Amino acid sequence: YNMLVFRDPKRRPQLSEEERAKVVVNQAEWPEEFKDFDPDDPYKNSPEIIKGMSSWNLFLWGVECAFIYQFYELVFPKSI
Amino acid sequence: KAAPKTLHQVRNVAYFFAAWLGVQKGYIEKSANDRLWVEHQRKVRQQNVERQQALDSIKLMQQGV
Amino acid sequence: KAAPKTLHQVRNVAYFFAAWLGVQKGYIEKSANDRLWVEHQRKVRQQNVERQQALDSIKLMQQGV
Amino acid sequence: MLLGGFVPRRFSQFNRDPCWMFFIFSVGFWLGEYPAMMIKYNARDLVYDPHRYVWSHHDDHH
Amino acid sequence: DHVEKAMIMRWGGTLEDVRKLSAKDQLRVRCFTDIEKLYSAYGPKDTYLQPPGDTLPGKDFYR
Amino acid sequence: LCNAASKVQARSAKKLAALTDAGIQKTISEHNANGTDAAVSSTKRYLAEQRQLFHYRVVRFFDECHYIISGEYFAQYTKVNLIWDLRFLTKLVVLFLIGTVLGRQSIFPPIDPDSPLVEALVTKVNPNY
Amino acid sequence: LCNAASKVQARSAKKLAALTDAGIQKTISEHNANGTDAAVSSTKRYLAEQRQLFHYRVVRFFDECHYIISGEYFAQYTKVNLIWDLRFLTKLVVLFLIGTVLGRQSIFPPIDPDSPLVEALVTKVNPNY
Amino acid sequence: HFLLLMFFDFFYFIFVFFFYGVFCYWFILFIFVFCFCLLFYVFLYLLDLFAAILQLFIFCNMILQLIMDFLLFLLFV
Ligand SMILES: CCCCCCCCCCCCCCCCCC(=O)OC[C@H](COP(=O)([O-])OCC(O)COP(=O)([O-])OC[C@@H](COC(=O)CCCCCCCCCCCCCCCCC)OC(=O)CCCCCCCCCCCCCCCCC)OC(=O)CCCCCCCCCCCCCCCCC
Ligand SMILES: CCCCCCCCCCCCCCCCCC(=O)OC[C@H](COP(=O)([O-])OCC(O)COP(=O)([O-])OC[C@@H](COC(=O)CCCCCCCCCCCCCCCCC)OC(=O)CCCCCCCCCCCCCCCCC)OC(=O)CCCCCCCCCCCCCCCCC
Ligand SMILES: CCCCCCCCCCCCCCCCCC(=O)OC[C@H](COP(=O)([O-])OCC(O)COP(=O)([O-])OC[C@@H](COC(=O)CCCCCCCCCCCCCCCCC)OC(=O)CCCCCCCCCCCCCCCCC)OC(=O)CCCCCCCCCCCCCCCCC
Ligand SMILES: CCCCCCCCCCCCCCCCCC(=O)OC[C@H](COP(=O)([O-])OCC[N+](C)(C)C)OC(=O)CCCCCCCCCCCCCCCCC
Ligand SMILES: CCCCCCCC/C=C\CCCCCCCC(=O)O[C@H](COC(=O)CCCCCCC/C=C/CCCCCCCC)COP(=O)(O)OCCN
Repeated sequence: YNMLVFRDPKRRPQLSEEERAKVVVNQAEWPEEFKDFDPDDPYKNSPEIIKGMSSWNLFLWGVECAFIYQFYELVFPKSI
Repeated sequence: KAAPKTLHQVRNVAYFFAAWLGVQKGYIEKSANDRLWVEHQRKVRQQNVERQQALDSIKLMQQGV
Repeated sequence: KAAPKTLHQVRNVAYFFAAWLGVQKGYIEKSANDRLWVEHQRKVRQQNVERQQALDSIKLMQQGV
Repeated sequence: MLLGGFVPRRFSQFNRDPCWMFFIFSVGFWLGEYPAMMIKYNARDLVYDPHRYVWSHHDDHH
Repeated sequence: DHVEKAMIMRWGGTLEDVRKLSAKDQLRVRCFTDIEKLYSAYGPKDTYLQPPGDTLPGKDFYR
Repeated sequence: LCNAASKVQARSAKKLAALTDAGIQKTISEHNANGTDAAVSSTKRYLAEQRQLFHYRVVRFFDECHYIISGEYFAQYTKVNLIWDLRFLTKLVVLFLIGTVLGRQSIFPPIDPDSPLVEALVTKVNPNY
Repeated sequence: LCNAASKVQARSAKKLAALTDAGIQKTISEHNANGTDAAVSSTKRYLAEQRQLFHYRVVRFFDECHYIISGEYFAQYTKVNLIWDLRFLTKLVVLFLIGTVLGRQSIFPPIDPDSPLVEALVTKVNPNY
Repeated sequence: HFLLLMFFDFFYFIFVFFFYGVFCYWFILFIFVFCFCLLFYVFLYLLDLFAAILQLFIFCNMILQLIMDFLLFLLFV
C-alpha cells in the first residue's frame, strides 16, 4: 500500500510452492504484536507510542498551534 | 482505589475556566468601548447644541431688537 | 430483515437539508444587499465627481481666461 | 531514494511512530492555518486602511 | 521590514508618527497589509487604486 | 472553600452509591481498581461504535427511503405517526429559520440603501457594532 | 440518480459486511431482526451512561485535585506527563483566545472614537455589516 | 520557481477568500476548482523534482563532453 509517495516494502517469497505447502503455521509462537498478521495492515495491533495519544489528537494539537499563531496578536497586540 | 492514571476531569474544568476568563476579557473590552462611544456621542450632541445656540445668537443680533 | 419501525436517518438528512436551504436563502439575501450597496456607493462617487467638476467649471469661469 | 521505512496504513496509525506523530502534528498546523486565515481575513469588523491610497508598493517599484 | 515600511509610509512617513497610534490601530494596519499580500495579483485593485470621487486621503495628504 | 468542597464530594459520593444499576456499579468498581476514568471510556466506546456504524446508517437511510417510497409506510399510518410527523415538520421549520439567520449573518434582514431606515445605520452609537 | 444510489448502498453494504467485530455484527443482526436502529440505540445508551456518571465525574475531579495538590502527581513526573501538560497548555491558550473573540463578539478589537481609523467605519460599503 | 510562486499565490487567494462557497449553492464549482488546484500542485512539484535532477545531470554531462572531445585512447597489445 501507499501513503502519498511512501510505499510499504514487501518481502519477496523465497520458498517454492512444494516446500511452502509443507510448512506448519503455529501462531502461538508468534509475538502478540503480530497475530493474524495481514500484509495490507501489519501495524493494526502495534502499540501506541504514548498511551491515549491518538493521531487525531496530534492533528488537533497542530491545528490549535496554527490558530494561536494567527490569533495571538488579535488579543495581545504590541506596538512597533 | 488506586491513584488516578489520568487527570481528564481537572483538565476539562480548566478548559471551561480558560474559555470563561477569555469571555470576561472580551466583555470588559467591549463594555469599555461602548462607554467611550456613548461619551463621544454625548459630546457631539453638546457641540451641536452649542453651535445651534451660537447661530441663534448671531441671528438675534442680525434681528437687532 | 423486518421493515423499519423508525425513520430516524431520513429525518436526520431532512434536518440537514432544511438547514442548508435556509442558509442558501440567507446567503442569497445578503449577496443581493451587498450588490445593491456596491451600486449605491458607485453612484455616490459618481455624483461627487460631477459636483467637483461643476465646482471646477465655475472656478474656471471666475478665472476668466 | 524512497526505499523503505515505517508507512502508516491509515490516519489512525500515525501515532504508532514518533516521526509520523510529528508529521501529523505538522500536517494539522499546515491545514488548520487556512481556516484561521479565512476567519481572520474575512471578518466582519476587518476594515481597510483609510490611508491605503496614501502609498502603495506599486508606486515604489514603478 | 515591508510591514513596517507600509505602516511608516501610510501614517506620517516617520516612526514616531506610527508610534503615536495605539497597538490596536497598528494591528489593523498590519492585517490590511496581510490582505494585500493574499490578493496580490488576483484581488480587487481598489485596495491601491483610488476610484474617482473617493473621499479618502490621497498621495499628497502628508506633503 | 474546603468545607464546601468536602460537602459537594460527599453528596456526589452518596448519590453514586445510591444508584442500583449493576452495570454502572461494576464499571465504576473496575475503573476505581484500575485507576482509570469510566466516563472517558464510555465516550471513547461511543465514538468507536459510531465510527463503525456509519455505513450501517447509510444502509438504513436507503432502506427507509425505499420503505417510504414504496407506500408501505403510509399503508399502516396511525395517529402516533401523525404526531411524529408533526414534530418532524416543526423541527424542519425551525431549522430553516435558523439557517436563514445564519446565512445572512443577521437576525433582521439587511437594510437597502434606498430605504428610509438608512439614517438609523448612520446614527449608530457604536459603529464597531 | 437511481444507479448512483444503488452503487452507494452496495458499497456501504460491502463495507458493513467486511468488518470483523463480533459485537458490532451481533448488534446489527439483532436490530435488523427487530427492525430498530442500532446507531440511535448506541446514542441513547451513551447519553444514559453519561447521565448516570455525572456524580462519578465530580468524585473523580475531587480525587484528581487531591492527587495533584498532595504532590504525589509531581513525584512520579515523567516525559510523557510533560507532553500531556504541553498539550493542555496549548488548549488553554487557544480557548482563552477564542473566548476573548466571542466575548467582544469581534475578531479584531473595537475602534475607539478618538482613533484615526474611525473614518474606515464611516466609509463602510455596507453599513448593515 | 517563478511558476511555483505564482500558482501558490493563486491557490492561497482562492482557498482563503472563496472557501465559503462550500456552504453555498455553488459549492460544486469551488470543489472542482480546488481539485484542479490540488492536481496542478502535485504535478508541479513532481515536475520540479524531476527537472532539478535532470538539469544537474545535463550540467555534468556538458563538462564531461568537453573532456571527452579531446581524449585519445590507446589499445593494449
Ligand atoms: C489517510 C491520509 C492521512 C493523512 C495523510 C497526510 C496528509 C495529507 C494531506 C491531507 C490530510 C487531510 C487531513 C487528515 C485527516 C483528518 C481526518 C481523519 O481522518 O480523522 C479521523 C478521526 C478519527 O480518528 P482517530 O484517531 O480514531 O480518533 C479517535 C477519536 O477521535 C477520539 O480521539 P481522542 O480520544 O483524542 O478524543 C479527543 C477529544 C477532542 O475532541 C475534540 O476536540 C473534537 C473536535 C472539535 C472541533 C475542534 C476543531 C476541529 C478541526 C476543524 C478544522 C480542521 C482544519 C484542517 C482540516 C483539513 C482537511 C483536509 O475528543 C472528544 O472529547 C470528543 C469530541 C466531542 C466534541 C464534539 C463537538 C465539537 C464542537 C466544536 C465547536 C467548535 C466549532 C466551530 C464554531 C464554534 C463557535 C463558538 O475522525 C474524526 O474525529 C473526524 C472529525 C472531524 C471531521 C472533519 C475534520 C476536518 C476535515 C478533514 C478532511 C480530511 C479529508 C481526507 C480525505 C481522505 C480520502 C481518501
Ligand atoms: C466569531 C467567530 C469566532 C471563531 C473562532 C474560532 C472557532 C474555533 C475554530 C477551531 C479552533 C481550534 C480548535 C480548538 C478546539 C478547542 C475545544 C476542544 O477541542 O474541546 C475538547 C476538549 C476536551 O478534549 P480532550 O481533553 O482531548 O478530551 C479527552 C476525552 O475525549 C474526554 O472525553 P469526555 O468523556 O470527558 O467528553 C466530555 C468532554 C468533551 O466535551 C466536549 O468536547 C465539549 C465540546 C467541545 C468544543 C468546545 C469549544 C469551546 C469554545 C468556546 C465556547 C464556544 C461554545 C461551545 C458550546 C459547547 C456546548 C456543549 O466534556 C468537556 O470537555 C466538558 C467541558 C466543560 C466542563 C464544565 C465544568 C464546569 C465547572 C464549574 C464549577 C465552578 C465552581 C466555582 C466555585 C467558586 C467558589 C468561590 O474540551 C474542551 O476544551 C471543553 C471546552 C468547553 C468551554 C466552554 C466555555 C463556555 C463559555 C464560558 C461559560 C459561560 C456560561 C457559564 C458561566 C457560569 C458561571 C461561572
Ligand atoms: C446569530 C445567532 C442566531 C441564533 C439562532 C438560534 C440558535 C438556536 C436556539 C435554539 C432553537 C430551538 C432548538 C432547535 C434545535 C434544532 C436542532 C436539534 O434539535 O437537533 C437534533 C436533531 C436530531 O433530533 P432527533 O430527531 O430527536 O434525534 C433522535 C435521536 O437522538 C437520534 O440520535 P442519533 O444517534 O441519530 O444522533 C446523531 C444525530 C444527532 O446529532 C445532533 O444532535 C447534531 C447536533 C444538533 C444541533 C444542530 C443544530 C443545527 C442548527 C444549524 C447549524 C448550526 C451549526 C451546527 C453545528 C453542528 C456540528 C455537528 O445526528 C444528526 O442529527 C445528523 C444530522 C446531519 C445529517 C448529515 C447528512 C448529510 C447527507 C448529505 C447528502 C447529500 C447528497 C446530495 C446528492 C445530490 C445528487 C444530485 O438533529 C438535527 O436537527 C440535526 C441538524 C443538523 C443541521 C446542520 C446544518 C449545517 C449547515 C448546512 C450545511 C453546510 C455545509 C455542508 C454543505 C454540503 C453541500 C450540500
Ligand atoms: C510564580 C510562578 C508563576 C507562573 C505563571 C505562569 C503563567 C503562564 C501563562 C501562560 C503562558 C503560555 C505560553 C505559551 C503560549 C505562547 C503564545 C505566544 O506567544 O504566541 C505568539 C506566537 C506568534 O508570535 P507573533 O504574534 O509574532 O506571530 C504572528 C505572525 N504573523 C503576524 C505573521 C501571523 O505564536 C506561536 O508561535 C505559537 C506556536 C505554538 C505554541 C505551542 C507549542 C506547543 C508544542 C508544539 C511542538 C511539539 C509537538 C510535538 C508533536 C510530536 C510528539 C512526538
Ligand atoms: C460564533 C461562530 C458560530 C458558528 C456558526 C456558523 C454558521 C454559518 C452558517 C452559514 C455559513 C455560510 C455563509 C455563506 C456566506 C459567507 C460570507 C462570508 O465570507 O462571511 C464573512 C464571515 O466569514 C468568516 O469569517 C468565515 C469564513 C469561512 C470560515 C470557515 C470555517 C472553518 C472551515 C474548516 C475547513 C476545514 C476542512 C473541512 C472540509 C469540510 C467541507 C468540505 C463575513 O462577511 P462580511 O462581514 O459581509 O464581509 C467582511 C468583509 N469586510
